[PDB]
Amino acid sequence: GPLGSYGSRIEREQHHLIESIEKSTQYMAKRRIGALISVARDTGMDDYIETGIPLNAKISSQLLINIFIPNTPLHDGAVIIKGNEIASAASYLPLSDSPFLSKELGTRHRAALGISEVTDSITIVVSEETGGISLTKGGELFRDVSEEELHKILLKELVTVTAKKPSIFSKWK
Ligand SMILES: CC(=O)Nc1nc(C)c(-c2csc(N)n2)s1
Ligand SMILES: [Cl-]
Ligand SMILES: [Cl-]
Ligand SMILES: [Cl-]
Ligand SMILES: [Cl-]
Ligand SMILES: [Cl-]
Ligand SMILES: [Cl-]
Ligand SMILES: [Cl-]
Ligand SMILES: [Cl-]
Ligand SMILES: [Cl-]
Repeated sequence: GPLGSYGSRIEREQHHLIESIEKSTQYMAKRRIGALISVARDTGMDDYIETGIPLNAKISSQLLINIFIPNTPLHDGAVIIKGNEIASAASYLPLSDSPFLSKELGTRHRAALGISEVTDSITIVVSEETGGISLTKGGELFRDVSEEELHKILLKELVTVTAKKPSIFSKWK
């Protein structure tokens, strides 16, 4: 239909971002494909975006999956989502030095914890070892969250708009 011809709607974008993370991480977890997706919020991720390959791409579960396929140019690092775009892939993030992080967790988890210690980003990790999905926020790790738990956290942290009249002009950034 005609809606979408002239712009996009922030709450549609936010729910689509959540759905894209949920579907891609489920797809990857079932197949034991590791992944690392960091969603920028109020704290900028711009410097870490610059360390990766720029994509500036529309968000989809399909593109997120294709990025993380092992042994490919884009898989070795973080995807960073900024606004309504996959900004970069194969980005560096700071590694946490915390001795509280379990030694059985790998670089993706330590990078997710590291970025969470210095930004307000929300970061999602898929373990290649177990398929467990984890999330970091504010220096804390939520390990092996269920699909229901992941859904509730993503809604609370990434949706900032309630049920209201749709408009391409809402909450401009
Ligand atoms: C200082 C430093 O190394 N930072 C890193 N960030 C990320 C996102 C990394 C990563 C994920 S998966 C892989 N092979 N490497 S390493
Ligand atoms: Cl429109
Ligand atoms: Cl839209
Ligand atoms: Cl898909
Ligand atoms: Cl498809
Ligand atoms: Cl580092
Ligand atoms: Cl892993
Ligand atoms: Cl297994
Ligand atoms: Cl589950
Ligand atoms: Cl309008």
